[PDB]
Amino acid sequence: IQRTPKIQVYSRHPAENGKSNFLNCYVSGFHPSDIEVDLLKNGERIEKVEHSDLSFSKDWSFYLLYYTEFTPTEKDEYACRVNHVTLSQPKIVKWDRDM
Amino acid sequence: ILKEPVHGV
Amino acid sequence: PKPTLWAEPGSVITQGSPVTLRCQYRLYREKKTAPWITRIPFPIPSITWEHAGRYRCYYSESSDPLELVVTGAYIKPTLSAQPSPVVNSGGNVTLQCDSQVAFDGFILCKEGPQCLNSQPHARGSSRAIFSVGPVSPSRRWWYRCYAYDSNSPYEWSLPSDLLELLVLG
Amino acid sequence: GSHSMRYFFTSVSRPGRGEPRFIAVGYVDDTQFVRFDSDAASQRMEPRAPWIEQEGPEYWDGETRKVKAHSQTHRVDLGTLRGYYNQSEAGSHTVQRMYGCDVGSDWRFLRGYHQYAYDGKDYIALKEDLRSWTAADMAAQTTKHKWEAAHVAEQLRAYLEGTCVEWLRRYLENGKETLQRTDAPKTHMTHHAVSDHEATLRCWALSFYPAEITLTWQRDGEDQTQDTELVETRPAGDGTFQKWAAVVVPSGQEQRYTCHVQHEGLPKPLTLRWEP
Repeated sequence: IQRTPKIQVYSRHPAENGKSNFLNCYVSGFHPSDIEVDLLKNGERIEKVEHSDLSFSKDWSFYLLYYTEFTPTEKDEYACRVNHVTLSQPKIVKWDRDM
Repeated sequence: ILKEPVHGV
Repeated sequence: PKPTLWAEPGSVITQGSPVTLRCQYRLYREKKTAPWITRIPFPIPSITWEHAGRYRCYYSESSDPLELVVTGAYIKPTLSAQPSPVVNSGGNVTLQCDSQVAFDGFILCKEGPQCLNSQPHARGSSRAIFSVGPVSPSRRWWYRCYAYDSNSPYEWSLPSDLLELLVLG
Repeated sequence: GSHSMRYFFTSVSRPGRGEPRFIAVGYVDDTQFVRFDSDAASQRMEPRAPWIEQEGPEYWDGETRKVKAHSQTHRVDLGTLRGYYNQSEAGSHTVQRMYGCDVGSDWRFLRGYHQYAYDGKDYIALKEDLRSWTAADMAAQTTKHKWEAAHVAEQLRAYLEGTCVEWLRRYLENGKETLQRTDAPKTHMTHHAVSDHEATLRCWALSFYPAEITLTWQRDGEDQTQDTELVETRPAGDGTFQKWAAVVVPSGQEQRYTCHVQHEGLPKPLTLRWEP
């Protein structure tokens, strides 16, 4: 039995346009563990995104945090692109400054 | 620390 | 003067396909704001999951809800006839929609669409059972099914392949 | 309060492209302290907290040997399980294992556990007494035979009540500043227009540790359990966690709503009023 990832895109600290921060994409609740997660800046893949080490919850489904340092702007649009075997095609979740 | 040893199923 | 709200081509649209919400303004989405509206000068060029939701329209008392559903988000389920897709005229048959992905919502749609909603057949099964009929050789009995999460009920999976009942005259 | 150590192991098969991907990770409460990735170039158990970094090469050499042994047994397990359910050679498969110890507020053993899964479903679990297994399956009972024969349960309860809890305690003292101290949540409320008649009130909890928290909305004192949307508690990246809770509210009535926050780091439960 497979499970489709829940996806949250948020910042480490309260967002402020001048202020360097961390853009986070937290994927959880998924199975199996193979997963493709990219952070996007105006639709283009950001180089050298990091991630946490694979772990899982009671129900055995996995979670990962993908992150990079960034400086939000009033114009620059950030997103998380996630692909998984439960998805027909990559799902894009835009960074919403208040979810 | 990890347990030692570990068994196959 | 209560206005109307429909969608062209319809309100159940596959992801990547176009749709226009027409009202006869300030369109809005129930529960959560829909930023795509605040960028119109109401057409959507290619519908994503972002557009899925319950919409109303006013300018007057607000219109009846339009439930904008986006399909194709997830891999498809498998629809099968139990015990068999061949059935005697006047007979009933059980239709079984299995999702390999954990979902608690199931939609059965008859084509040639009128759809029926259902929960899983057991606690945590990811499988719905439906009963159809009595069937008839004079009409066609063609079906597809969708799977969804009840927490986001407007985002549906790809449909299963078409299941045709063969009704013996 | 209560503390815990837990280890998590995941091995996933890779038809064609070589050996299975093995990842191991150890936690004290909500803080990661070790890791192993069979695809990394180090081929070593790695530190992931400053407080475990002080352990000498004995620790790193030894732990590496045991996690390599964990890797190998799980590699074979993949083959074993593919036989047991007579599945094909195509398709990737997954074995998972979780075990560790809970200590009470006194710092004395409280509960131990050891569970195993195959392709994300429960496979076999060590019961509570640490002396018997719940082989809730058919093929799992084949694994139960081997393990009560080999006295795995006997030596697990020895690990769990012994070296698990003793090393946890060493970890609790070494990471005192990180593991015994709490981050209280920084809380606030935001408001979002939905329509002319409705609006969303959202209650925020930020930079808290540990992850366990309750956020509820009340209207006129009555809980809005049904109408509250809660996101899953999520990691910030810096050792702390976040969560929010929201309710749709009729415009002009915001003043009737209060957010309520429960967490270890707070000396009493918080009541946030939208309009004091």
